[PDB]
Amino acid sequence: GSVIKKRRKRMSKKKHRKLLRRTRVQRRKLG
Amino acid sequence: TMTDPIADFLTRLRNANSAYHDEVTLPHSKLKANIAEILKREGYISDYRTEDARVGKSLVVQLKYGPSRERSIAGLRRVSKPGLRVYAKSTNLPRVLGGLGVAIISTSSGLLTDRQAARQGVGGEVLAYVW
Amino acid sequence: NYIERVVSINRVSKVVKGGRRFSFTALVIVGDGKGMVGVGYGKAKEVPAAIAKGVEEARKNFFRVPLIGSTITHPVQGEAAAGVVMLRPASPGTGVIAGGAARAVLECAGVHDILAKSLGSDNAINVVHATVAALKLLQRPEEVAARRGLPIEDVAPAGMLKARRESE
Amino acid sequence: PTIQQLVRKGRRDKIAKVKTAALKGSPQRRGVCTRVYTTTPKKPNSALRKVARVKLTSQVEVTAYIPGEGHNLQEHSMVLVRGGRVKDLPGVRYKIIRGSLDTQGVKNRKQARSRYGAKKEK
Amino acid sequence: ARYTGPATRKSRRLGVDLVGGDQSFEKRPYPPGQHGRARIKESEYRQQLQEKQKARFSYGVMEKQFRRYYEEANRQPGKTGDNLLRILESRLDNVVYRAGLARTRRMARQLVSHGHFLVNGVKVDIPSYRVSQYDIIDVKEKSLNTLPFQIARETAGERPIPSWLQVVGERQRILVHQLPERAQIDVPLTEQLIVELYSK
RNA sequence: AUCAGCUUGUUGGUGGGGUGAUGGCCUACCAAGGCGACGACGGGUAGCCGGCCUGAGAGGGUGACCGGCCACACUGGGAC
RNA sequence: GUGAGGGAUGACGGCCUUCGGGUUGUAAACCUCUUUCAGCACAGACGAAGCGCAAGUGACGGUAUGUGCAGAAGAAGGACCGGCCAACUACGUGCCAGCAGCCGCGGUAAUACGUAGGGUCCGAGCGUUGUCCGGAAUUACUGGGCGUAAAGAGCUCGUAGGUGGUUUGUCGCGUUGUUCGUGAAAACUCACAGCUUAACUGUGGGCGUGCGGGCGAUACGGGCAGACUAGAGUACUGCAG
RNA sequence: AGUAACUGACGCUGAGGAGCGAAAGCGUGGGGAGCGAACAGGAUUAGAUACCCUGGUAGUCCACGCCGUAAACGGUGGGUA
RNA sequence: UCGAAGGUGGGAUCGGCGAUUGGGACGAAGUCGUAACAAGGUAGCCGUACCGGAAGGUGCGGCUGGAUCACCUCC
Repeated sequence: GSVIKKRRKRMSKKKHRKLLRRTRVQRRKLG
Repeated sequence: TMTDPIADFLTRLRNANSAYHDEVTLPHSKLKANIAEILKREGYISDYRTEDARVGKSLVVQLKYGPSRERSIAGLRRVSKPGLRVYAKSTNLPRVLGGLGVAIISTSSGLLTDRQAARQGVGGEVLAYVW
Repeated sequence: NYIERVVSINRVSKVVKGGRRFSFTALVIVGDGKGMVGVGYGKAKEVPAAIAKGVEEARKNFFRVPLIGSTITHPVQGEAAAGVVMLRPASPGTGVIAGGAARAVLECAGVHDILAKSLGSDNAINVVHATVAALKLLQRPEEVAARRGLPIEDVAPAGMLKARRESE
Repeated sequence: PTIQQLVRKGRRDKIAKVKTAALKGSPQRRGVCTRVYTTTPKKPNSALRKVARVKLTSQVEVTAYIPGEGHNLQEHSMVLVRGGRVKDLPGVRYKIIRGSLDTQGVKNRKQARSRYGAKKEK
Repeated sequence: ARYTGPATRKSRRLGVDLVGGDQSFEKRPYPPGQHGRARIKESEYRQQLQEKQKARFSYGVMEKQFRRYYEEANRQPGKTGDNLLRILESRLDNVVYRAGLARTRRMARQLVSHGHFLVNGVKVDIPSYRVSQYDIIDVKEKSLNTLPFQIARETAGERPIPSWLQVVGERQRILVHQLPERAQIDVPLTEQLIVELYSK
């Protein structure tokens, strides 16, 4: 299997983790 | 573990047939002997006999090949199996190879072929197909 | 008299430093309509030449189909590569019910009434191969009776027997 | 799967995507033109496609395509819209029926007249 | 409805003569129009469709009626091709034409539609009327002296009357012994092509 | 199940009452049961069927006319 | 039903052209024939072995229908023509105007746009939209898969469940045979009959794939009562890590 | 593995469920030589939040617990002939 | 006594709007950089942690779905 699919999935995962890091305190205070 | 002795018998026959063996041995039981009887009487196998084994008895089957080494059996399929079992009435008995094959049916009158069961007006469990 | 069926022309190409070199491939069927068929696959730089090579290849490789009057003896199912074609005999007057590749092969083979369906790999070459493989799985009743060493009436049903009678 | 797995879970068919949800089970709907304008298609093609913004009776705001050569649609014009997709335009699934209600049949049309609401010449 | 346009067009397009003795088809046996000479692409669908058009323009049957006939013929326990052919042949206008009482199928249909005939003692004016065994088709007494029947009754040397029909009276009575079989039909074209087309 | 617990006349008994009729149908007392992953309890949708359409068949969709059963008659209760 | 037969080195016009001519086209014009259906005139029902002890009684309806009269006389449109998928040329326009179910067509010479000739398919219809099934074996019971295409839980133990070696007897639960009752009619299918045919309607079978009762069978599955050791486990003696 | 002394089908799979489960990470208490995210300088570079060099804190180690993920791969579920 | 409707009360559950705010898809030609594919010029990817305008960098463990190994003298 091409590593292209792994690359797409990893970019999605990395962006989501970055978003989670950027809004940790906001999420904690809203929940 | 072993679940279907009948299917194991059929697969021993099929595997020996593909390998052009002249001989196939397996543990003996009444049902397997009756299936061997039907196969021999219908001319699919050469001959069968039952020796005795170390514990019980064995079944020995001679495979029939033509002069140019062409197999006398074209296929062997198990129809009714543990889990999903198949029963047919006397009127909707299956046809094998458009009638060119033989379907073995277990009726209360014993083991019969599809044509015998149709002629006698009986039904039962469809054990296997031979063609 | 021979009936020919050019079932597909394809333009294939190989790459070179200058560019693309296009050739032509033709899949043809050759038969007499009486029970003999053959399949050829020719390639050339020109379509008529490829057709000619396919025709001669199909003529060289012939194969007799076990007809019974106007149809095949018994249902079969043949598979070659990923193509799966199922064949089923039909009552007289039904006609050929098949797709383009199967229809070409069966009409060249002389089969008049048959139900045929393709169940995989719509590619024409492989469907033709699967149809030929299915037609090679048919057995005449005499051969079957010889195999099991039984009279022809014991093995075949009465339905097949008189169908041979009326045809003969 | 196994037969037992089948009797335990069964087979679930794929769900069907509903098309033209704004119609709400009707072959056609009547709307009023929120705005009539023009737009450019996808990249491979190029034109000035004529598109109307229609507010249907099913309370759905929908963008509809105007077939034919010339049209006489302006604001607050009652039209009858149907289903039909235009490949070039991204999110247009409806076309305005020519020759019904305010929208007029095209002019000087002599072939496929019934598809553009142009009467036979006398 | 009915087809009233030129007859030679259909013969030219289908590549065979359907009227039977027309000189225009022999003069130009190719399709009509500007492009009647262009070579055609070969397609099984085209051949099947042209066979069906031949059948339904020889007998003057429209498409819906032809489809009903095909369904009826398939439903019957014979074989589809000759069943369809026999159903087509059993029409009253076709019977009148094959009986030698009409030069062409169109005029046979016109005569039947005008009520010039009378089947089994009761007036029938229905070109699609189907004729059964031991049917007696008679010309009503008023129109026996008309010129069409006059020239029909004094030129009884044309196309032979098939076996399943027999003219017995000097007044040109028609008797139907049994519905025709495929052997005696004597029709152009191929029924198998129509059967193939209608199974698509 | 991105609805796991539900039930207290609720589960059973006895004596009464009630009904054309059996029955927690109602009632007094007594016992603590009853249902649920074989999906109870919730949420959504829906009149059911002979049939109809499609399909080679299995199956899928449907319940217009005609025919049978049910439910309702401005909304909600009630009896005569 | 809007007509039928005959009708030519194949009229005019249109359109294309290689400027020759070809196509519309037997089509037309003309010569005969027939009038279905409409129009006019005349007569005129069955449905009522009915109802009524009164003399009469049909809403439909003066309808259907039948007979005369006149004359081809009053009667054809829609979609499509790049491939799938029957059916191609010219002019106009030029990445526009537009088309399009998909592939995709518009860049001054488009068989894909617009219009005209021609053609094809249907025809009192022809197309468009909406919805369901088919094609789709694309939820695969019939009838699919999981190394790399989507798809084996990270690995075990184990609950409910599913499934189970050889053999004896018995039950007749499943299974199977037959018989009785039921499965309304209508519908469907087969045959016949009646409407001038058909649709439609009636009659008689089949179907109603099931369920309930009796009677028969015991190969297989299951239950019950046993037996065996080839599976499984224990024991003993060694062994490697 | 061998003997086969013993029981006499006691087998297989297993929804849910329970347990185990690299490394990183988290808690409490210890320990800390080397290595070393982060962080500092140096260099390279157009620019170097990198690659290379010099330092270097968590962590890596131990005890007791959490976590429950991996290219946890033979990308190949278990049993049998 | 029961009893519809009505009133009071505290909760369930389904939607709409919401100043502000997060990401997603698409958009010929804008800006910034070169991350991947040839050993892509530091092999790539998986889990995890930290850091950075951004692709990304680095540590620990894992996988190959990673390229090259010339000449090579005795037999």
